Amino acid sequence: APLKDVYKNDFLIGNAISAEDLEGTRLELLKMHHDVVTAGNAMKPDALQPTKGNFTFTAADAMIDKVLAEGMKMHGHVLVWHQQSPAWLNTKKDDNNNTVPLGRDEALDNLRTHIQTVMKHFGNKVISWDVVNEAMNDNPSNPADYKASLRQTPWYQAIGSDYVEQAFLAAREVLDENPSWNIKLYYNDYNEDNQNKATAIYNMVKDINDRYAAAHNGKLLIDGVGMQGHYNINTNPDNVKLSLEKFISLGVEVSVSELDVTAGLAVGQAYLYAQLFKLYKEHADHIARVTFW
Ligand SMILES: [Cl-]
Ligand SMILES: [Mg+2]
Ligand SMILES: [Mg+2]
Repeated sequence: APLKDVYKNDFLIGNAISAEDLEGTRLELLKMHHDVVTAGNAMKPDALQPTKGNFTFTAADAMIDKVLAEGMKMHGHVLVWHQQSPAWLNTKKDDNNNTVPLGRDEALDNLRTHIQTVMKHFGNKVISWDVVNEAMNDNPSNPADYKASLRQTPWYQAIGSDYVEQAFLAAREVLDENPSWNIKLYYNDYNEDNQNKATAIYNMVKDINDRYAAAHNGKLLIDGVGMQGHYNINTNPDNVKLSLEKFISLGVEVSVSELDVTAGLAVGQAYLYAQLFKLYKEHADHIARVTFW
């Protein structure tokens, strides 16, 4: 029995792939088991805009056209990240070879231009975008203050703590101009079963959604939270439940975006995969997708 068939009414079953998937023997297993795919590398910022104004969509287009041709859906990953993201977006070299943040006006223009050009280029070919990935520190000591809990990445240093909201606003504008496109906008993070981090993420989303909702008659700016699901055989499943119930109470949908269970035994994986799938089935009304990496 394919996972895809077992969870048909519950959630999409997904996989992360590359170009060499999609060929011959790998292609038939892909389709048999999965409804949705995410490109592992091909839609990241370094692959789509490697120098200023120079968008390179050929390889990504080829991949997405083939996935669509094959009857599967595509999840877009990722518009904004501090890894695999070219320096010119948010920094420059000063006179003495030191890399320094660009000003807020210039970096905000770059941020908005990258989000919007990418989202418009793919249009309705994706079912969802991870607009922002991994913006929160690990184990933040003060999750009551989400802005103080943000990782101080290059976007943060150029724009400040409101770059997350601005990124989602840039993406939301694209969807408002193109209401025929059915696309959910996600915020994505890992170690979501750390209760301080889940709390900081929940407070960030709630503050950003609330202010938006109050100005736009209850519409969400952030549609989804993605739990990456980089778990290990010692991952406590009650922690994953607390976090999931916490994200559900924001009225967002939830997805599991990069599920894998590594060592701290095959048996220990099975223990945890069953506890997780049990928990998902229980909350399937709120979970859109579960994707393995
Ligand atoms: Cl290319
Ligand atoms: Mg569901
Ligand atoms: Mg490309």
